[PDB]
Amino acid sequence: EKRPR
Amino acid sequence: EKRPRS
Amino acid sequence: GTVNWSVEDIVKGINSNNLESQLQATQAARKLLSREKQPPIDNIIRAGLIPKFVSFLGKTDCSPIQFESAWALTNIASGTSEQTKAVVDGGAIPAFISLLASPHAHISEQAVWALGNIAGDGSAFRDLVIKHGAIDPLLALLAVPDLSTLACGYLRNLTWTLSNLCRNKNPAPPLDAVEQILPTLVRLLHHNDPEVLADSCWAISYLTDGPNERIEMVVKKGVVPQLVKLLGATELPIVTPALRAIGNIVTGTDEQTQKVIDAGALAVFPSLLTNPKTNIQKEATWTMSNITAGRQDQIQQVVNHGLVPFLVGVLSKADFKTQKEAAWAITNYTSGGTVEQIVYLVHCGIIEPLMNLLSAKDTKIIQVILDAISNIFQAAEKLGETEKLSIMIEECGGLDKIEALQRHENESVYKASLNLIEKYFS
Repeated sequence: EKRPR
Repeated sequence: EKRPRS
Repeated sequence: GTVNWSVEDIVKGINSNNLESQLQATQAARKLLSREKQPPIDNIIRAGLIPKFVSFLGKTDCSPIQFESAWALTNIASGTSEQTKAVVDGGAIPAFISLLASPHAHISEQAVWALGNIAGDGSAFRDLVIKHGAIDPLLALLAVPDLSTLACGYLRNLTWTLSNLCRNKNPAPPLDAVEQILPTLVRLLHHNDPEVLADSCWAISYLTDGPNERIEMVVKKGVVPQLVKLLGATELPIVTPALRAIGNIVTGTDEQTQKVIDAGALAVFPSLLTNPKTNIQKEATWTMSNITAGRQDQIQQVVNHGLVPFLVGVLSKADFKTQKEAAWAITNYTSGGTVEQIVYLVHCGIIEPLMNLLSAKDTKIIQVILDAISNIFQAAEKLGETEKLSIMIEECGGLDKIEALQRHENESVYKASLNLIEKYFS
């Protein structure tokens, strides 16, 4: 899945 | 960020 | 004669109740606070001078003492949080906002600068500056048909202060303030000055560093194409915040990610993924990993743009933190991709640099890589070609790595490494 910073 | 005026 | 005063002399002049003696002492304070080597900020504070400086901001009859006290307070506010707090505690915020309406450009600019330092301290002072009503008079200073008629340094200071009003999280800026500021940010994003462009990009990068609703407010203003154009700039101070903003946007929905792709961003990534600046390569690879976590048609555009060999490149040689983002990009690719896309990935040479990174003493990248191997084997099962992949992994020394990892210390490293050997190497 997406990984925020 | 902060900036002084020199 | 205002060069190198003592703090004691400055106090004496300011307490004289002679406006001109006060003006000269304040200028002497400004020159003290303007020196590179350790300006005596704390001694000025402890002398009790901040309330007097703040009071001088309201002397509309003596514009020079307004300027000198504004400058002195700006440099105090540029220090530590405790030093900024001393300025705020002296009542400076409403006094600086009133100075935004000064007819003297050099005075209103100093007020812009000071509020930028105060707002840039943190979300509390940022929101306090907003509650005192700073946004309307700030944006009013930019209500001209053509920004090029404004003094360059003046415009750069306004942009920087607006970016500090967009800065910081927990909490993010008020939604109403962001909507009020955004149309001016979009205009500054199209200005021709490299420093205005950099700070505009920074502001956008702050606004997109949040949940999808925050990202959506920015994307709906139609700035992604301009961000992509700035991605291709030659100035590193512009590329860095532009790339951070683009990377933030692709942490959102697949539809928001599609806007980045539709704007042509992938065509810049050959350069970004080989950029000599380590931070650019890391950010670009991180951005790629969030694009390979999208839909299969988005993985396909990564393929069509020829970016898989560049991912093989960064996995093969890069700063370790970049290689870690490359591993994530591969695992996301193999988790969401079709069989054909995963086959293409192996054909481009992903296996050997994947195996080489199992020597890394970072337990998370090991799990990431082991996951990707599992995902690749799963696509090989659907082709009945798990044997040839097992030979590939053995031929490059990966099998020796994977079974060294069954003696590993961290749990799911050894569980996953046994499962691989039990199932494909046994």
